[PDB]
This record gives sequence, structure tokens and C-alpha cells, in this order.
Amino acid sequence: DSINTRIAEELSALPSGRVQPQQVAAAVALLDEGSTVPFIARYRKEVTGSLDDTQLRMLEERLRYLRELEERRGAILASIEEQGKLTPELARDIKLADTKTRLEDLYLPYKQKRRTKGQIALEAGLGALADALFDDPTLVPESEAARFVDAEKGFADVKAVLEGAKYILMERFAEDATLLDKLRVFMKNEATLTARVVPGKEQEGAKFSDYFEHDEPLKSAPSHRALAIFRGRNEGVLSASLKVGEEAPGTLHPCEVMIAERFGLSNQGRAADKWLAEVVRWTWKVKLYTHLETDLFGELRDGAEDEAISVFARNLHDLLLAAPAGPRATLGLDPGLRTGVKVAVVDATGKLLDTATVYPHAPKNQWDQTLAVLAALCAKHQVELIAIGNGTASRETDKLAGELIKKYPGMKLTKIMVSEAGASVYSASELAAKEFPELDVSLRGAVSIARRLQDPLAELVKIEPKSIGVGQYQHDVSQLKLARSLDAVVEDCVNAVGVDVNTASAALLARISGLNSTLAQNIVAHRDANGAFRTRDELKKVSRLGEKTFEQAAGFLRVMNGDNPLDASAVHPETYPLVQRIAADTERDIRSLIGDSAFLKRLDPKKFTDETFGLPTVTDILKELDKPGRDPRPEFKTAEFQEGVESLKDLKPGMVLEGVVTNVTNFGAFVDIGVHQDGLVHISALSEKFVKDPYEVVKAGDIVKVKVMEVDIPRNRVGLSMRMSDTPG
Repeated sequence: DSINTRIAEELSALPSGRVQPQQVAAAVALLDEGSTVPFIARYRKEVTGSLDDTQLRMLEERLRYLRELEERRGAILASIEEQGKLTPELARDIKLADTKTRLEDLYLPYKQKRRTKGQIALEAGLGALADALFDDPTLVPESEAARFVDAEKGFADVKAVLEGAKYILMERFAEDATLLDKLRVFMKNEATLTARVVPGKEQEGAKFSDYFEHDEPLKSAPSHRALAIFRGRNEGVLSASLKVGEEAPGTLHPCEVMIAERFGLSNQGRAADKWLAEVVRWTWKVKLYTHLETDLFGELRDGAEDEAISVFARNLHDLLLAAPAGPRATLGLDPGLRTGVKVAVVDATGKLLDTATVYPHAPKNQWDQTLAVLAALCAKHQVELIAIGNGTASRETDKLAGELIKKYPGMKLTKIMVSEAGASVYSASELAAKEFPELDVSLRGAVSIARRLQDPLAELVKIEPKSIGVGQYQHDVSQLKLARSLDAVVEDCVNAVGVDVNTASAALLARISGLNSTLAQNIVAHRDANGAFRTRDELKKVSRLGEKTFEQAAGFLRVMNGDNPLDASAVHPETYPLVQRIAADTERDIRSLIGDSAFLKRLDPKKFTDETFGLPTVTDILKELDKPGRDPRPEFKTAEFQEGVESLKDLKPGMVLEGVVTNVTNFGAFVDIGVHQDGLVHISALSEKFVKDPYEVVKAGDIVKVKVMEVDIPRNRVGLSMRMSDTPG
């Protein structure tokens, strides 16, 4: 209610644009109402106002976090009330608490506390001294302390009394909300991070030679550097700490001042003044400091991880939508050395046909023999492709894969490279072990290396997302965080490609919106029992399949040579009628379908608007019959396809070929694609991060990957970009 608000401003910080609290209201109303993100970003944009996935996904997360913040907010309210202290003012502070940190600060005085020496001092009645001195600095400490001495209570000497009464104040000051908020905000805009080496561990972990010594402004630190430092620190090598100016010999700490002001404690020269100054210092050096550090470090870590996990998100996303090369015969080669390189021949349907393990490289060295064995296998099964893992020793295996294809030209093979990401975790998996109880673990990996070349999406959904190692220190990162995120991309990708309920493995189905590890297997059940589905309509006869479920997955499932032709289109059964009430301009002939710009073109919206659908519900419909169930994935190109591009005519908006920069100007950079015409590349779309001047980034002679953004055959021009983000649209 005020949650839509906090979410609005978060969403409004993304390239997307500005989001209205009202939009988020609707979207949240849909979620709690059991809908799935992919569903809303697709069949409800109206009820939201064209909010996209990237937006919804973040809303979904901030949504979850804030609600936790609310649940915990109540437990506090309950707790403090039950104690007899829920003041109206405190109550108001609690409501307004923005973060979970301010929320926990406010609870401090009331949180269940251990037997701190301050409580002992209290019970010994040293609470009066604590207030007398603090309340009136002209009193004389040591003198007034004499009055509270008591050997039996744990305060035998005057010096004890004073020390005890010190912790009473230390504890009060170190739990003040307003203060903790001030010192924190200060320590984060002024303090500077510092890293050091432990006397001894110097040689031991020289891995952090770039941080064994370092000092930089905390307010702005890079994810990597930050993660590195904690990495070494946690590893037991480095020592981190924050600092503000220099603590010298003997100067007033900036924060020790704020602490005093907060309680109007000035040091004129009164009796208590010196003693009160002592308790202010101890409050900072014994309490407040380690607290702030912990709060702050854990904030930086929490931030560094976000980033890293954001990069991992992109990496996986790109891999999942790699171009599917199959259905052809493939020979997966998971490179290896000492343990040989595994071999696995799959068929044009995914069916494993043969396996083998050869030792061509070191230590053994059976290069020629290996070549003989592969040849035999490539012929025996009319192999067409050769997927090669990008892991260890792939360098020489690609050299070996070469010797091969150029010794049996009659075979017409083509070698390709693929990520081994997950190959292992998968091999050790139970799903894999259930399909190939016979194959050894090392060989189950090569089956994946092969099946993915054919279709990356299908094969990758069979691995625990968070395990498809795409990033570097991906393991070092928070797993729940990383998990719930990588799961997000996967869900986003498969629903963005559709699924043929008639051949999809139970794994792929579980990732369709509105489906679980259950209804999945269940779909297979029918398929296995009743043959084949002819229309989404028949998905209703599935065992547990329900109305909310159907409505939620029907749009992403897809019957191919079904009866209702509109079941191969992203078109939800929800609009079947809206599509039929197009009897007007009765092109019902095979349905206007695939009727391209031929009539179908535009056909001015406003066509249909009953109270429910009406626009980006229908003017996406029009973009569908035009080319039903189109594959958002890139068309497949070989490894040397470019060698086939010579003219300006051999290009279509989309390609990502390699080029060389021949000129760098202050308004972009001209590139040669080997088409006898240079391509301009605007400074803007030259990179992903903003560019001050082309001269710093790219330079003549440089080689780079670019995406042909537009082709004008008449003018003989070429539009290009060094960023794969934007599209030639």
C-alpha cells in the first residue's frame, strides 16, 4: 500500500522508464492471484500498462523482500508491546523504517539481551551514579562514586564503581537509533576501505598480491575488488577495516564528536567532563565501531554480489538462447588430457549411438590412432557435426578435430565449439544417472556436450541452474540469491521459446509458467498413455491440470501439426474468440494466417475491444498469425560462414560477424567486414558503457565482433554496432 510506492521508485531507476505506484498495484494483485511473471508480461500488459519482464522480475524480488520486512516489522511491534514499551512515537518510527537495518536498530533496546556487565552494574544500583554524573557534569565522579562501593556486589574499589557505571552509559549510547543512523550514513560517505596482510600469511597466500596492500574510498568500490578483499580476508589472509582521516597519535575521532553532540556532552573543564569523555571514546572503540563495520561491510558484500550475480544472469541468458544447430547427427568431444578425451555420438533425435574414450594428447599420445577411431565412428553413423568442449586441452582437440575433417572430405563434417558448463555437475546428477545407468560418469558428460549443440535450451534445462558455471567466483556468491535469480532467467527463456508438449522432456515442462516437477511428469503420462495431443484443448484432460494452471501454461505450450492451427502461435486460447470475430473481411481462408503484409499488414487496431482485451492484446495477435510461434533464437551459422560473405548483398540485419577497425574518429569508428565497403559505428552504440571518445576504447588495426544493424543496397551502406544488446529493429 506503501509497498507499491517503494517499488515504484526502485523500478523507476531502470532504463525502462517511470513506473506508477498504480501499475505495481495491479501487477501485485495478479501475482497474489497466482499468476506467473512470464504470463503477465505477455497476456496482461494492459492491466499493467505494458510492463516488461525485466521490470516484473525486479518487482517480484523487491516484492518478496519488502514483505519479509513487513512480517519482521510485526514481530517487533508485538515484542515491544508485550514488554510494556510500545510508545506511539516508537510505533511511528517502526512503521516508517525503510530498511531492515533501521528496523533492527530501533529494536536494539528491546531485543533479548545476554548478561552484559551493564546489567550487573544496574542491579548493583550503579544506575543512579550513571545518571547523576551524566545529568550534572559539575559533580565529582570518583567522589560521588565512593557512595556506591560494595565489595559483595562486585564493586570493591572506587575505580570499579566508575568502570561499572561506564558500561551503563556505553550500552545506552550504543543502542540509540538516531545516532546509529547518523554514524552509518557518515561512515559510508567519508570513510575509506583499507586492506592489509597478516604477519606470516604473507608468502602463504600471495594470490592477493594486488590487495596485500590497498586503500580506497568505500562510497564507491568495484564488485570485483570488494569480492577479492573479502575473498582473501575470509580465506584467512587479509584484514579489512574502515578509516576516517587518520587516527593519529592522539586526536579526536570524527565520530566521537557526533556521539557527544547527540547527548549535548561538551568538554568545558568540569569534573565529569574528562570521565564523560572517556565513556564516549569507549562507546566508539568497544561498541559502535565493530557494529558499523559489520553493518557496512555486509552492505558492500551485499552489493558486490548483486552485480556479480547480474553478470552471471546475462551470461546464462546468452548461452540458453545460443542457436540450436540440430536435428543433425553429432559427435560430442569433451576434451581431456591425463584422463583422455571422451567421445559420444548422438543421433539426429538425441538418441545415444556410441561412446568412447581416447587418449590422443599427453601423457599417452595416440594422435593418429585417435584419428582412425573417430573416422570410423563418424562414418558408422553418418555423423555431421563435431561439438567440442571449451574446457581443458580444447586447444589441441580442435587441432585434432581439424586433422580429421581434412582427411575424409567425403564426410563433410564441421567442427563447432561449445560450453562444458554443467557437463560435470550434470554427469554426477541423478537425472543423468537414471537415463544412463550404464555409462560411466566421465562419459555422461560427453553426451551433454553433444546434445546441447543440437539444442542448447533443451539440454541445459536438465541442470540445476545455479550450477551451470558461467561466472568466475560464482561459488563464492550467496547461493539462495544466485539461485532464485538464475532460475528466473531460465523460466524467462523457455517460455520465450515455447514448448512442444508433444516431445518436451518432463524437465522442460516444469519450467513452463504454472507448472511443477509434478504436472510435468503428468503430461508425459497422457502422451505415453493416449498417444499425442491434437490441441491445447486436450491438455484439460490431464490428471491434475486445473483452470488457473491451464490459463497459465496454455499460452506457452504449443501443438504443432494440431487441428486448431492457432495452437502453434503464442496466441492464448483466451482470445480464440477475438480471433474468430474477424469473420469480417472473411479471409478465413486457412485464416488470414501467414497472410504476411498481404491484408494482414496493420489492419488498423481498435478492431476488437470488448471490455478485457484491446490492443497490445490484439496488435500483438496481428504480429503472430503473420509468423506464428517464431523462434526468438538466432539463426544457425557455422564457424566459417563469414568466409562466405563477400558482397553487400550477402547480409541481413542481425548477423554478428568479425571485423577490423580501419579508422577511429571522434564520432565513431569505421569497420571492414570484408564487403568492400566500410561500416560506420557510432560512438554511442560502440560499447555498453558510455564512451568519452573513441580514441581511448578502440583503435585502427583492432579486431572486433559487430552486429549488422541495417543494410541499404541502393546507397551501398552498412549499419553496425559493437554491442549485442540492442537489435536491428
